[PDB]
Amino acid sequence: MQYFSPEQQYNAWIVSDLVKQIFHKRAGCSPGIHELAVFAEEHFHIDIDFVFSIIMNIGDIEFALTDEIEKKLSGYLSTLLPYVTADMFETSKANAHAFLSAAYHLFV
Amino acid sequence: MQYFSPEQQYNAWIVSDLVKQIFHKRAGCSPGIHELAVFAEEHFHIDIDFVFSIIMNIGDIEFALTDEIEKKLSGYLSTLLPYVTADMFETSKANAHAFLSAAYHLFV
Repeated sequence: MQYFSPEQQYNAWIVSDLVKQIFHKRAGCSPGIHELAVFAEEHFHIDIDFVFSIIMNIGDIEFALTDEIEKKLSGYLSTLLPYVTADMFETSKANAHAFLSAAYHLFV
Repeated sequence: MQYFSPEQQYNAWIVSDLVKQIFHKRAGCSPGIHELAVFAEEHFHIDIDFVFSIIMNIGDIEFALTDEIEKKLSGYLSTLLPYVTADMFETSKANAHAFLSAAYHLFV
């Protein structure tokens, strides 16, 4: 069981929420755990496996460092930001802190 | 975003860990987020989607109550317990508390 800081869980959670809201905007309702997963891979080449592992701490990963586990999550951010508005962003940030209960730093 | 108590996240996390360790016993290494998922459905008729939602709080569910969200998770427990030993159990219990940092009550 590898250790992942709350700030790491935070950024990882945003990714999931950005891509989610992007789903619930395109579709009318809201995603499915497995659904949203395929949606983040085929549409944004995002690796949900990696992302969920960081959150739940379940499962291991290869590039398990810090500088890496960052440029990777941030890479996803930059990829989604363009398609999300201000509200969507703030909404996911709120939900993240709500899930982690302190302010955290967003990767890049 | 539905609310799920830590005690709910706890039991939900055990399920994932029991089925996981059962995987890393059968296979030599350790699961994959998506892998372990199929493994819990085909081998134990366990609904990982439901379980993960409770943990990460991501995604919604239908039978979102308490008495229900219990007899369901507990149903999974009883299903896995038979195949797990004492160490495996204690190991998952420890990892759970480690992920939630208090002692919690295990469903049935």
